[PDB]
Amino acid sequence: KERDAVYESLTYSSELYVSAGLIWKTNRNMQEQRIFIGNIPLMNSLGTFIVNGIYRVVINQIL
Amino acid sequence: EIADSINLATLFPKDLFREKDNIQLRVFNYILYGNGKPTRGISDTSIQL
Repeated sequence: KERDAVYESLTYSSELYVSAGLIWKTNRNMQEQRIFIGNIPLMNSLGTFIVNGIYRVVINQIL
Repeated sequence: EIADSINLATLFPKDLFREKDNIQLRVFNYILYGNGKPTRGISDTSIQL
């Protein structure tokens, strides 16, 4: 939970899973598993992120 | 010997008239394994060449 990510100085984040296939033409076997690509930080309704327990805000740039 | 005659009258009734079409079908013969490459046989499964 968000309060946990602050108490333990962790990151409030979500896990990105994708299916990946790996074909070995030596054996012609196609093996597919659900691969865990990594973590994606999640945003609170107040527009803030929790990274290593620190509340962070991404401001807008004009270019 | 691979037959250059693959039976595909099973596809279409072979109409009396055929208009010129932009589309065109093709039959491609495909040797699944390379020249001199091994074909490994898994038990109880047949090898398609």
